Amino acid sequence: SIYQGGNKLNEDDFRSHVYSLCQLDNVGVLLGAGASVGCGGKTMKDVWKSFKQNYPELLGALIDKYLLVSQIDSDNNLVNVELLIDEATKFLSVAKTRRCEDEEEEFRKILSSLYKEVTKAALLTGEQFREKNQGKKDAFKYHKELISKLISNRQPGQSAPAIFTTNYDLALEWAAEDLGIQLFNGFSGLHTRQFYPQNFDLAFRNVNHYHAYLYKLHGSLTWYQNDSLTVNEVSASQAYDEYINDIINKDDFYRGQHLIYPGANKYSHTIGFVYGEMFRRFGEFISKPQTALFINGFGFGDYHINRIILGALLNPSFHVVIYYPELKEAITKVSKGGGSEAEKAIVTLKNMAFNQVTVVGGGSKAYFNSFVEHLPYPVLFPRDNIVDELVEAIANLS
Amino acid sequence: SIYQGGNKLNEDDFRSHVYSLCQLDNVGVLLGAGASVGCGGKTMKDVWKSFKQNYPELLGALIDKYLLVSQIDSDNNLVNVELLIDEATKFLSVAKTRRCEDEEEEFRKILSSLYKEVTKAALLTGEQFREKNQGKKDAFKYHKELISKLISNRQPGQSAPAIFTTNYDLALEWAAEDLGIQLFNGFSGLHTRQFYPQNFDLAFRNVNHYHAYLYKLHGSLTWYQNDSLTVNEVSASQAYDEYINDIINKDDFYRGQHLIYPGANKYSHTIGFVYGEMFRRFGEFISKPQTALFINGFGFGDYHINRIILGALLNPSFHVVIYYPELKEAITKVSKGGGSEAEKAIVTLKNMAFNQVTVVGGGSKAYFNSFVEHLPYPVLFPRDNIVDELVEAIANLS
Amino acid sequence: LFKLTEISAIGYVVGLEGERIRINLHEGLQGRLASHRKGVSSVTQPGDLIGFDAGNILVVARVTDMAFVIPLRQIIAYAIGFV
Amino acid sequence: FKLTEISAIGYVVGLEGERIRINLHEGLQGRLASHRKGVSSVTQPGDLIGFDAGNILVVARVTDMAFVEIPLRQIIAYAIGFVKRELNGYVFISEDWRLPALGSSAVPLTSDFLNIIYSIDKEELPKAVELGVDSRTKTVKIFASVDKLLSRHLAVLGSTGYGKSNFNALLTRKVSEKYPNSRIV
Ligand SMILES: Nc1ncnc2c1ncn2[C@@H]1O[C@H](COP(=O)(O)OP(=O)(O)OC[C@H]2O[C@H](O)[C@H](O)[C@@H]2O)[C@@H](O)[C@H]1O
Ligand SMILES: Nc1ncnc2c1ncn2[C@@H]1O[C@H](COP(=O)(O)OP(=O)(O)OC[C@H]2O[C@H](O)[C@H](O)[C@@H]2O)[C@@H](O)[C@H]1O
Ligand SMILES: Nc1ncnc2c1ncn2[C@@H]1O[C@H](COP(=O)(O)OP(=O)(O)OP(O)(O)=S)[C@@H](O)[C@H]1O
Repeated sequence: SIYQGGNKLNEDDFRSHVYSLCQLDNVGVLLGAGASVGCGGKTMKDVWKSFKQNYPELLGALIDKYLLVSQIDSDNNLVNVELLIDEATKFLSVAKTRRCEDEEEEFRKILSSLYKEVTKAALLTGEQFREKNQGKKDAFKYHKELISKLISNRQPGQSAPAIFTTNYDLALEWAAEDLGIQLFNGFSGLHTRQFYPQNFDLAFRNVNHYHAYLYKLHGSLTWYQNDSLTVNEVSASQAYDEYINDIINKDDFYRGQHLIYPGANKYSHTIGFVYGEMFRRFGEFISKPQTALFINGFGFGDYHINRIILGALLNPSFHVVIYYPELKEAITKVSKGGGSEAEKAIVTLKNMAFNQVTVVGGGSKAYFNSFVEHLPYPVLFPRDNIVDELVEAIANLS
Repeated sequence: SIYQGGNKLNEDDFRSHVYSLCQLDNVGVLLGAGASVGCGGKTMKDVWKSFKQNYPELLGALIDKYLLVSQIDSDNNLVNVELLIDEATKFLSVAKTRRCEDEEEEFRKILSSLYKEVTKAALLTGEQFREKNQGKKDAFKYHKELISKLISNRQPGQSAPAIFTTNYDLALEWAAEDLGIQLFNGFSGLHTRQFYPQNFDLAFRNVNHYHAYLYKLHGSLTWYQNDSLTVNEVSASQAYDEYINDIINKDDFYRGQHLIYPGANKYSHTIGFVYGEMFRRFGEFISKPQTALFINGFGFGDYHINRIILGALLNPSFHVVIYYPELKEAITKVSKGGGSEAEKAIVTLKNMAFNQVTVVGGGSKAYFNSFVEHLPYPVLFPRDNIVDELVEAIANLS
Repeated sequence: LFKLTEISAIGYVVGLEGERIRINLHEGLQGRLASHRKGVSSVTQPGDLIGFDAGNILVVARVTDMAFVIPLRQIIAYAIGFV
Repeated sequence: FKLTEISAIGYVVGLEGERIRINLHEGLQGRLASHRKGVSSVTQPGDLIGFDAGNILVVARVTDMAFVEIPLRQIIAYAIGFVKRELNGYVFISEDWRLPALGSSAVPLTSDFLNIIYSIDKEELPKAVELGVDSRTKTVKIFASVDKLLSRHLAVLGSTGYGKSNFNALLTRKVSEKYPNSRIV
């Protein structure tokens, strides 16, 4: 269940390939929504499989009246939830413009009910979302090891790792504030925090292994636009108090040009400028010599990311590694006239005369918590907890 | 006996650990009151006993009327005196200000009685305090070896040694004047001394010169304030006349806001400036890389030193050595859920798995004289007095 | 508060000529002595063992020479094995 | 206040295997020295010098001399042991794997350390016998123990006219003068 170059491999000859890959000039990682189900998250099926259940009286307008979703997809639970929100956001602006008072209050309900199932699921904890020191817990234990291993496996002079993701949750920031690591994300300031797209070109140094880079392709819960025209970041406690305790526990959606998740308001020239600058950097990191990319958690149901990856194998120095835990069923289904675009796409490159590609399956053998353990610790790295027995002796001195 | 890492240790490996610790970048010693018992001093229990044996009629007000002392601690002789004197200075300062003519007199004859008893113990020679060459005698013979061995075991280019202490006697200066070594203590001048806190950063060099640093944390018997803005230092013959004689002999004699021993008048803003710049420097010294500390005479009853020591132990390059004569008689009290905070603190250290800690507790084997014999002389050091046999003929010539 | 190791270094490699290894030391006693959670360790003279990081392995070597070029100091060593 | 009463003549500048390389100071500091016991020098490839190391003292023998190309002079040496304290004296141990550190200072040897390098134990001192004096310096007397020397067999070798019959009479008479209940044939 490990296919390189079209044919098979074994565990050791692949665990020895991983180690040689992590030692290249440029190293990166792409994550998805299936990586945060071991911490309190939910995939994209379970969201529609619950919207359907809780709001049936709205599921008829979308199909019989406005034609925004199809019946077989809704029954097989195969809908894209970002494009639906974008289209429903664009249907409301026209009505607000040309003064139609029915089609304006018919969409507020739809949008309020859609922005209420994805938020409740992106809170990995619950009412402890507003509190402090949340990366100290047990669910965020492998996220730490990922960063530790990605940083400690570099040499002096070699660049720093990169991280891309599609989630809009706070699981890698909580887990880095604890280690003592600093992540660049484009924003600067504390009392008025703003987006400057050149802070990705900076780095630290001492004057007497500190930092990394993070790219969020679909936004976050802490990003918003005010009565001004500028994007602002804030903390979780402040967001809970402004615009997150009303979404759930009320029925309010009148700020229709205000939120920046999950990829909704891309018709404004000020909010699309922040989405573009992330794909423009993905497609520029993925085009360098001596590059390696690990993928995990991602279902290949996006046309542009595939059209961007496929076009990078034309350079002989780019290598890929993929984890897909439902590979058997896909081969079966596309053996005899069937399957969806994702399965066809992955099977297309599973059969190739390309040693640059490597696919991994096996259900629980392709999950996040196994991806991590396949990565090496150095031999001179501190692991034994030899400082914790001593921080409570200072507390006993009450 | 000797425990390192929770495991027992033997003498010839201890004597080689000591010689490897005495060769690091930073080396220091912290002394206490027991270290001046062979020279003519005493501890705090012997002071409290004499107080309660000679002034039994003031031992009732302090307990039943103002609540400065407790009966259980008075009975078991566990009182802190340098902490009872500051409160009694505060009471008198408040009474003077609010014009209570009756309560101003009682706190004026409590302090005289306290100062007489705490001052008689720190002369070490009696009426020969106001004389010259008092370090030629025999009681100051082990204080010279300490300094000689701390200086001789350095190399060219290395820093110089540091000696912190809580005493306020004059036993480490008499011994260096009879040995030809310059101590830095933060004072300058002859006809008018005063505190400059930035000459702890100076040193000597030759052209065609051996020194050390001394930090007193509770004051000295020769420091005093007369004007509004400056503390002054003075010699022993000049102090005996002015103020140290009337204290002993006369019956009621007290000047307020005048003396700088022991930790008494910290409510001003010129005296606390002297007490703070010593703890700041202690902290700074105990936080550098490649640091070694020896402790002797200190009973571990100071919460503000306990945690400095505990928290300087998070750094891998800090080693400490402790001497405690009463370890056995205290390991039991806390197995039986008893004991005082000092006993608990020291057993917490004795029972941890750290190799940066070492405890020596064999009674008269954990005393000042044995400490000084555990340290090494070099082979080429000139160790005999060839010259005194030649200094007698020059006298005889007459 | 993130640290990549707990035992500190002694120098850096600047040359390989066949079997030989060439090392340049840091300035001060930081190039001779060390101190860690377990004790005190030194490297002083020919006939002593030294180690190098290589990621997943630690290379072991024996010293042969030492000399001057304050002035700068060098070392020569040969390889023994790895852990 | 003094750390030493014996001055230096050079410093170590190299360690190449079992060898030691030493650069000297300019002038008669490099050849002579005066101290409370007399005058000592280091002047040709047969002499002994020592190196200070704090706890021990390394002892070495000279082998070469030269100008590198006022000019600068070098020296080369080998090691034969070290000295240390026992209770209130010193003791000499012979083992050759130790070496001094870079920058350490070189110092000459005196008649107080030579008399420890060429001496016998304390256990054997009341059973000793005098034979002569050291040749190069002539400040140190040589003793040997009757037990070690005679409990086993002994050999005396030499050509004609060089002093071989004085030795046997010296020895046999000094054994009697000290142990008058002996037996000699
Ligand atoms: N514990 C686990 N560990 C690892 N992988 C898992 C786990 N559980 C499930 N999976 C895998 O995780 C996958 C879940 O796939 P989905 O969440 O639908 O897709 P997305 O996260 O890319 O959705 C975001 C996209 O939506 C828009 O279309 C945009 O294009 C975005 O790209 C499955 O293949 C599971 O096998
Ligand atoms: N001959 C001796 N040699 C060595 N140690 C001795 C000897 N005799 C007794 N001892 C030990 O000496 C110790 C005496 O302890 P104490 O005099 O009470 O404490 P301090 O001098 O630090 O008091 C000043 C502190 O008091 C406040 O708490 C402030 O924080 C001050 O820092 C005992 O453990 C004896 O075993
Ligand atoms: N320490 C000394 N210094 C100078 N001359 C010495 C010394 N010891 C002995 N001699 C002289 O050496 C000379 C000859 O020594 P001999 O006793 O003849 O040795 P030998 O000839 O080997 O002994 P044989 O085999 O019996 S002839 C004597 O005249 C001594 O004076």
